[PDB]
Amino acid sequence: LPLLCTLNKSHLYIKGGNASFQISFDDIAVLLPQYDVIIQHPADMSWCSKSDDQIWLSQWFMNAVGHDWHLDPPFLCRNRTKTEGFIFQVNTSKTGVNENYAKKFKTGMHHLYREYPDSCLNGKLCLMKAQPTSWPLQCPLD
Amino acid sequence: GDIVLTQSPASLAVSLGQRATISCRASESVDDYGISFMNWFQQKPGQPPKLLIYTASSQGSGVPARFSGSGSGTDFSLNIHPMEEDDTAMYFCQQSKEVPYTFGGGTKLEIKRADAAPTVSIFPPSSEQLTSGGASVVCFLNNFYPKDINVKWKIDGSERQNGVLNSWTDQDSKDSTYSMSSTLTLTKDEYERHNSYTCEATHKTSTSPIVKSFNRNE
Amino acid sequence: EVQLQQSGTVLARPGASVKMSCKASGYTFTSYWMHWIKQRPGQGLEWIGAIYPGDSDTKYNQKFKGKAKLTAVTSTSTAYMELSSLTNEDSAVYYCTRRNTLTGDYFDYWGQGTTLTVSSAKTTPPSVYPLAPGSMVTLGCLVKGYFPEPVTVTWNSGSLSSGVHTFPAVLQSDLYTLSSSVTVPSSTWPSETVTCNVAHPASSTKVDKKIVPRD
Ligand SMILES: *[C@@H]1O[C@H](CO)[C@@H](O[C@@H]2O[C@H](CO)[C@@H](O[C@@H]3O[C@H](CO[C@H]4O[C@H](CO)[C@@H](O)[C@H](O[C@H]5O[C@H](CO)[C@@H](O)[C@H](O)[C@@H]5O)[C@@H]4O)[C@@H](O)[C@H](O[C@H]4O[C@H](CO)[C@@H](O)[C@H](O)[C@@H]4O)[C@@H]3O)[C@H](O)[C@H]2NC(C)=O)[C@H](O)[C@H]1NC(C)=O
Ligand SMILES: *[C@@H]1O[C@H](CO)[C@@H](O)[C@H](O)[C@H]1NC(C)=O
Repeated sequence: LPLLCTLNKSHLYIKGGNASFQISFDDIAVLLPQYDVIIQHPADMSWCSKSDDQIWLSQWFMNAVGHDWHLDPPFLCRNRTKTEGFIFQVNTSKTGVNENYAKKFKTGMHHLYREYPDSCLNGKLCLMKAQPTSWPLQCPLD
Repeated sequence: GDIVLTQSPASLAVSLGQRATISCRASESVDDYGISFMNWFQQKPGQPPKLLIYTASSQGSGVPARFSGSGSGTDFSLNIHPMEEDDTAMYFCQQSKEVPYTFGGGTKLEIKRADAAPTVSIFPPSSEQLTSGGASVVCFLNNFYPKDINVKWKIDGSERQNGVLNSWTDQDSKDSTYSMSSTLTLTKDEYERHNSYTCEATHKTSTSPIVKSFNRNE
Repeated sequence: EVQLQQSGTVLARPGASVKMSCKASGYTFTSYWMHWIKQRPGQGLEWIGAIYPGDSDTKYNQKFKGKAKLTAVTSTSTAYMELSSLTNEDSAVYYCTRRNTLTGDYFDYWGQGTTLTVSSAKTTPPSVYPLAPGSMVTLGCLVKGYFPEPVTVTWNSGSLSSGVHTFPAVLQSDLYTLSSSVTVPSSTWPSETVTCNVAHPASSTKVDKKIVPRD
């Protein structure tokens, strides 16, 4: 069962086994479809990491927010052969063809992190990034 | 709370064909998402900053391969090799990790050339200016290198600091030298109480100052 | 092709307000934050704030809250910055710049800059004074007591261009002063004429001053 933690109502963390991520939302396109790995099914994620725990935690998170792997848009991760390190990126922009998915993602996030305010506003480019982090000392362990 | 960027050196002179290296240190890490949020700009006089390098090492649009960015965390460098004439400019680093966005103080890159002594010329107030009630004494110190120079005014042997205004040109496009103008402005009344006016230039090309003078009598 | 075209030089009195503009073309104006940057004469760069024209969202540097107000007109792809309660500290070049977020956060395109000059001075033409000496000979021209910038200086209507140094203006008694030197062979002056030509467009003035020997 993964642990979820919100610090200062703005910084989001998740931990499961030997993996922990910080989750953030802003307009920086770290990954692009022409350079990085496209993820449509959980098994595509073997190219995202050499760590099975990182892969499992990523899949758990996406399932928990209500990502439908079959129907919903694909997301991106950095190829494990690159030196920059593990990261996945989801387009949660509340705009155009993405609006339905973005609204669902927002609902999922509100269920997982009650006290996080929605930074993905109407029309704005908003890309969720999940990256490795040390588990903060101010977060709990159970 | 604001991220402070410290560039070094403040200025440097590099020979054509050789390497220029400029450093930028940030007060805290600018890394996130496996990349580094540090950019470099080039600015020439009268022009806006031009993006050279973004995200520490990515090449700006149209930017020649001789410009190279490196680094991560808090320590970044811009290398220019080989130095060309058109690379003389101010260079700024800038962090884009946190708002407020902040910039380094700038590094001025110049062309290195052989030392050259200033040509010094002194001019009394024009009769036209005197007739209007004012008096400016002008000293030009032209075509010298390097840029570091001390100009001293003496009136009848006594050093004068008040009323002096100085202006400097940037490095000359043809010969890579600097020039300077120094103007001593005083009342016509004060000007007419003295005889000897001297402009003295101390520059590394000579152990003794270059002295130009006139006497209001002669 | 991305272009940011800023409005022209503006002169304002202390205590007044001024609004300057930045017209964008060659990209989707509503898809990017437009940022504003201040550069004081001979100084570095300071971030003011930004606007997102797509929804009117704004961000400010704490240092400029109450000083700067950012707006946009999406129908004309124009961003505006209003500066109020003007002081001498506001005299500067101001830039608008587009922020891009593709694999970074960077200011990729910049406007040409707008100069703001805060002063109580009135438009004043220069006095132009000849500088003649008391193998090569150096002559000069002292251009004193004008406002606003700029003046242009040439020698013999531009036909004397090498060996010329025209210096940046300095403030003196709330007006500008600059000098220009020209160095010619002694065999050419006083036998051939040397004249400095000074233009001050703001006061509709041109002055030619022939340099003659002193007596
Ligand atoms: C994250 O997610 C966001 C949100 O989806 C992405 O932002 C959008 O990216 C897409 C690119 O894939 C952009 O789509 C293009 O839009 C332009 C402009 O179209 C607009 O204006 C038209 C009027 O002239 C109008 O027809 C359009 O309206 C249609 O779409 C809306 C729903 O969005 C719908 O309600 C309408 O009924 C219309 O169907 C719209 O208002 C358009 O020219 C492009 O279409 C051409 O090119 C495509 C090629 O892909 C081609 O297939 C088409 O046939 C056509 O020739 C294209 O659709 C969109 O503009 C972006 N939106 C914003 C606000 O930026 C973002 O890219 C994602 N980022 C990442 C990193 O994942
Ligand atoms: C990851 O990188 C290697 C090349 O270094 C490539 O062979 C592999 O197919 C990449 N993975 C994906 C899913 O594109």
